[PDB]
Amino acid sequence: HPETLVKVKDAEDQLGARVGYIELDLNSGKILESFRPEERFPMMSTFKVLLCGAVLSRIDAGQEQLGRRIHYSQNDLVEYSPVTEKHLTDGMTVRELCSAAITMSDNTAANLLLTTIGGPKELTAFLHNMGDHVTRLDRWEPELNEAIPNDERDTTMPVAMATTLRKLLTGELLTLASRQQLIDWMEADKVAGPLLRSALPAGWFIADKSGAGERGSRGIIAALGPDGKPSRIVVIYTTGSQATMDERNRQIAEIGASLIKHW
Repeated sequence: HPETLVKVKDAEDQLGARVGYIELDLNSGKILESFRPEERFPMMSTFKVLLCGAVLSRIDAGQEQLGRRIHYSQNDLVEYSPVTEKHLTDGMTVRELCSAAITMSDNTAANLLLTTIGGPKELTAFLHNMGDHVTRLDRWEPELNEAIPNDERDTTMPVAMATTLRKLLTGELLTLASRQQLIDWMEADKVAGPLLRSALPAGWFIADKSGAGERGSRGIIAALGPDGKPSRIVVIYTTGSQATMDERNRQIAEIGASLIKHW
């Protein structure tokens, strides 16, 4: 609805920075509304959904197992690792590391899963093969959150990320048991409370993943809908603001409120 675009322009005024937005129909793939849809923004932790999408494809092909245990040491720990730092003695399984990376945004869990698939270059190759020639991962955690002006490393576009998430959740690429496992991890997200979930009505469904980084970067990807089922995808990114985290969280929640009011 054009009234949601009045609110997106007002968030750019308030934050003094660019905002990229798209609303996509899940069944047909039709673009319902957009603002800067083909400009590049840093992905930050929203890449962790794509990483566990690639791990599940290897599991379907018989090349990896959910129950395999990974051992690591204190030398591997980087900043913001709330789950992995509590399990140094006995390690964690592939299932437990994808749960930590998506529901808690754990940074060491994502670096350990990147090593098992062959690094940034192999995730970008997996994306290219399913038709996404735009999204690219180049570095490991925490450097991928730098957000240097005009740099193309570790970036996506709103329309590229939205059509890749539709394919991962409804297409023939993963088996039905694996698509549902990825949806279950996103539904159990624990760290995105002040963003779209604060505007959601009773009875509605949401599965999502947030991200934050340097130079005011903040973003969210989501599948949501009435009566307990998903029916649209929403992607929102911003970078360059000098405002506080609470001021960035509030403008994303108010774009969410408009979108719901005009559904």
